[PDB]
Amino acid sequence: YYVDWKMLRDVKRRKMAYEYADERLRINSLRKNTILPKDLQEVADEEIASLPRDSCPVRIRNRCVMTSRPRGVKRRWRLSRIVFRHLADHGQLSGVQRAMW
Amino acid sequence: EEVVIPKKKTWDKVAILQALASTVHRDSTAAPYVFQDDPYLIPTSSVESHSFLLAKKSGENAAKFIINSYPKYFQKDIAEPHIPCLMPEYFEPQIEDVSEAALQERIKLRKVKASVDMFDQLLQAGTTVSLETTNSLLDLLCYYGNQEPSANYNHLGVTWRTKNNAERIFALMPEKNAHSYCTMIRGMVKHQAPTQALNLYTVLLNNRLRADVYTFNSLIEATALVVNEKFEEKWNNILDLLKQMVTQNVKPNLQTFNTILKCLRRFYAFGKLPALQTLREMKAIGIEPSLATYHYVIQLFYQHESPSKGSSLIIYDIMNEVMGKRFSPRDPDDDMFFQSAMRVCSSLRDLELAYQVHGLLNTGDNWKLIGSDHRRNFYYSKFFNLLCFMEQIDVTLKWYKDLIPSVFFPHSQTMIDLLQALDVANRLDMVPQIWKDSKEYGHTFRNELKEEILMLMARDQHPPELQVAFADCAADIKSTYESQDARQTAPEWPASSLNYVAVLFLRAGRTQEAWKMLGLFRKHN
Amino acid sequence: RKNIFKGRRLNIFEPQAVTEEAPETEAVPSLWDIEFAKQLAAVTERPFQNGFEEMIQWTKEGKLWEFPINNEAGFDDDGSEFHEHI
Amino acid sequence: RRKALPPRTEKMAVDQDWPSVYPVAAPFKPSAVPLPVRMGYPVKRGVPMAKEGNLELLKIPNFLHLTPVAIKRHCEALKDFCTEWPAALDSDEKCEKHFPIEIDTADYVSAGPSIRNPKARVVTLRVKLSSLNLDDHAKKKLIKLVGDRYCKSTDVLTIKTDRCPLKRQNYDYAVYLLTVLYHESWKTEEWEKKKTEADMEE
Amino acid sequence: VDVPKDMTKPEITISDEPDTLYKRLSVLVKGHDKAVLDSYEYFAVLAAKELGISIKVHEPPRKIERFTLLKSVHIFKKHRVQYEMRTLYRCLELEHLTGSTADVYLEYIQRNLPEGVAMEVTKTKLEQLPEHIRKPIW
Amino acid sequence: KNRAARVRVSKGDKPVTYEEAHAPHYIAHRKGWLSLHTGNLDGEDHAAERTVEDVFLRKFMLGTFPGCLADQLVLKRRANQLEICALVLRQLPPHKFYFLVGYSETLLSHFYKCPVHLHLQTVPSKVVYKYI
Ligand SMILES: [Mg+2]
Ligand SMILES: [Mg+2]
Repeated sequence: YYVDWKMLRDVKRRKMAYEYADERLRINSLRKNTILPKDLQEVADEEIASLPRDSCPVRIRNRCVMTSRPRGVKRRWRLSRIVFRHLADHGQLSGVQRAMW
Repeated sequence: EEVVIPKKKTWDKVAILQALASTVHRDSTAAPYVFQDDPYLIPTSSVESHSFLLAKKSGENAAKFIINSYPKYFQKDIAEPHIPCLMPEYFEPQIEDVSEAALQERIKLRKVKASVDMFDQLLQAGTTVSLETTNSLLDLLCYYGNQEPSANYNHLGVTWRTKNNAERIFALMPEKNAHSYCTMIRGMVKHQAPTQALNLYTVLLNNRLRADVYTFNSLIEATALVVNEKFEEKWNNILDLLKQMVTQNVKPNLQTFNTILKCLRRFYAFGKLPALQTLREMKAIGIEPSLATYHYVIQLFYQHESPSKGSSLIIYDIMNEVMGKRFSPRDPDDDMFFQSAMRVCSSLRDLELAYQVHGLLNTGDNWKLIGSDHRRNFYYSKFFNLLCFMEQIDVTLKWYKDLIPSVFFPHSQTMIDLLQALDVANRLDMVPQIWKDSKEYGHTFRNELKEEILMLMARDQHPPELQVAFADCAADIKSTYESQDARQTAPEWPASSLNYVAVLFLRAGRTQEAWKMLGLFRKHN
Repeated sequence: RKNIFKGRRLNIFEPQAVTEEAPETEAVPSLWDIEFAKQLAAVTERPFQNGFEEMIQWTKEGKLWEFPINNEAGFDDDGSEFHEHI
Repeated sequence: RRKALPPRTEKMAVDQDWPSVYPVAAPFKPSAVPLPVRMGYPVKRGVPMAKEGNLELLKIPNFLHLTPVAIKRHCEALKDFCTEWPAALDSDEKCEKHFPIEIDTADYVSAGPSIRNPKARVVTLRVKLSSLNLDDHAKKKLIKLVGDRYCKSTDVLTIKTDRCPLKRQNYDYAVYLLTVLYHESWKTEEWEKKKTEADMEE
Repeated sequence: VDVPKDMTKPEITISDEPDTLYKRLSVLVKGHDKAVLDSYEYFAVLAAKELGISIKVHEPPRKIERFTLLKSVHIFKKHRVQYEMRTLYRCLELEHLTGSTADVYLEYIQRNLPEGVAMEVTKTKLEQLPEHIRKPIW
Repeated sequence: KNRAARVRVSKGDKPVTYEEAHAPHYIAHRKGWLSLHTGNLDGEDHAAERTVEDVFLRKFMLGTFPGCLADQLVLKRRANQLEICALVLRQLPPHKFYFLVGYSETLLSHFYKCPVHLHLQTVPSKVVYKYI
């Protein structure tokens, strides 16, 4: 079990995007180029929008891998700010110390 | 040009560590690397070593059982480069369909019941089966006797059975080659059923099919075991097989000669001369004898004979031949040579001979062929006993520290031998340290060792400086009797033990302690 | 006073000058030969006696990396020259 | 119950060789180290804690396996796996004279189950142009063709390749660029005569 | 007294391929604690001197990474707790090193690398002109 | 008042070990980091994977050795091998310790696909630094 239902939906969303990542890239290449005829580009827009909704890179949400807090998450450690302090204050993270200057 | 590019040096990726491994040798005071260095976990006796090491070994099997039971929990891979030795394995047939290709998977996965059931289904299906696959199926069944191998979890008498699937399938074979007969004979001889193997060989001769090297290896052992004729009749049969082997142009291997010498050990007298003839044949053929080959030679010539003139000639010639040689494993019984070699030196009481044997063990990687744990303990048991009286005590103590407890734990009888060496060497000052080491070496509550130490310390009068040291050792010995682990069943205080302890606490300026010892005689009668 | 290696021997087998020219290693492996390899290796192998001995066994088995470290070890990219990528 | 055996420090010899005790990198074992070492901030009136049961002496990466006695013994055994640098290539000036091409490559080592670092595929190739056989016209064309990769002060040409996944492919591609640029600077094509007076470097 | 007699068995097959020459080898170790780097430098210098490498050691300037996080789990944005990651650098240059000597030096250095540090190697391999350039082709 | 990873004063009858007796602002001043690895350097990647594996070992070792664990683990990562240093009380028989040592070494090696080293130091009881 994931920590929350929200986390479970994100896993399905990431999995769906990976399957259609290459197909979207090929189709989106036609749209983002102005040398192809406009008639072909209009057909491309219909096909790219016909793909499943969950297969969108923008819909991917970065949460904490421990508590799944939707915001306040450091990208480098993929941890929420509350969890990051909990591990850092106990000395369990290498090279992390209280800033003093 | 005035510049010359030097040629590169190419080495294996593991040889760099071996160069550093040469500089570092074994440590005298260090426990074996397999066990933890923590004192609470350091084994204290040879009994603990078997219990501790096997407990860790069971842990690996216990963990691997979980890995194989639930493969889906270890399919994730983050190893770069890939390590195929850590991925979970599979034992169930990956293909559940009935086909020849799926049948081969079950044979290679050490599955016997699945293979035989699927083979019957294939035969009923009418699809043809390759002869080599049929021979491969027979080999798996013959080796285990149509049974399963030893798995983690699901002697006397002939193990071979007349009503066996091996004979049934062999008859059903449409075409039978030389290999089919060869693998059938070996299984029969292995399972203590040589009567059927010899009969099959007669049919093999009628088929004009040559036998391989391994077939003659089993036949020689089979002929001697089938009947109980005299040596002369057996030797004629043995020579008959060799003559037949030359006719088919078959070159015997190292194991062919080794099994002959082992079987000749029964003839402890009549087989001495024939054993030498086989050994000279090995040199002429080109097969270099291994450690196991000399192991059977020395034991055959070594019997309970007072002169042992012949045995002395045997060992002396061998040691010069083996001197300055590194031996690679070439026989399953190579590990029993070192223990057997030390047995000969024990009777001959030749310290110089033992050093040559011990010097050979320390050359290169020959130390890995010492044997099992009890073989290693026994090998050092006889060797260390020889180091006591055959050499000066000054060098004996050096060997005592190095070999014990780093290599092996001393036995109670071995401790007695060390005490005898000290008494002969007129050195009783090391007795208190011996007792302290004895408790560490699992000899805390050995009745045999306690009596010897007490008798030696109180045998004669000593100067007060030495007497106090004996009294301090005696007090520790007295404490051991008080806290014996045998008190649950029966606590026993020997009559001699009480006497020497009471005498010991007299001359050490411990007259007050002597008064308490007076009342122990009447209490214990 | 006589060496055990000098004396009468069995002359039935002629002294072979050379072994087989072409061993049949690229064929069906006999079960007994594989069993012989297991028996010979099991007796030879002993529990690790030093840290260095544990390193070399792991290195051959693939547990440890092959020093010096190259980041492209084990990945030759299908053995393709730069032309298939340019 | 089970008791605690005395530490081997008592049995340790005075003149025993240390590296035999620690052949490889191992954590600080209090029983295996004869040195009485105390660390940690002391109490207001007290002394720092002992070496037994102290985590502070366990976190530190010890250097007991790299003692100077062991270093000399370790390095001396490794001297077999070496070959001497040629004596004629002593001055760095002669190295340029006999070898005009230097190639920069990088390897990265990090703690983890993986070694794949995408930054290890870079190959830097530097060639001194004064050691080549360019003509007056060919050299001027090469500078105008390679762009900013040529330094006008040090007269060095730097080629960097990153598209190839592997360092060997980049190395083969890097040398491919160097040779194709040399063979092209000598091709005085017909349109080259259409030079403008404002494009002349001198 | 009892020691394993001749327990050394390495092989060094000298092939016919010319060895690779490196103009200059650079090693840059990075870590969090100066004390480990100070001792590691001493180990590397001592081994390098014995092999006869004539190395030079310099300390690159350090850099400090800082980031700020909220203190409480709800409101109270006027109170912050800051953190700091310090990476200390140390560079060891190797000049006039052969390919055969480079391999053993690096692997010996890499195997004894402390767990709290990592390093990057910049090898300046030198070689002659390519065949097409050296061989006169217009 | 700050409360992160602190033990409050309650008379003088509660023992405290060295790790728990120092406030978090003493990190890199009086006590070091319990884990050391390359992930949190300046220009090094692969930092999140190390963190999650570190947390799992904090939960696995604590449950594998119930009650007999003295204090926090120490994790060292060299090359591709993982070293775990632990302090364990004299609670289980030595037979069980080797069983768990073998069980832990094999299971973690086949889960993280990397060699694992597990070194143990045994103490009679929890080491006390202040109070008591
Ligand atoms: Mg919840
Ligand atoms: Mg977003």
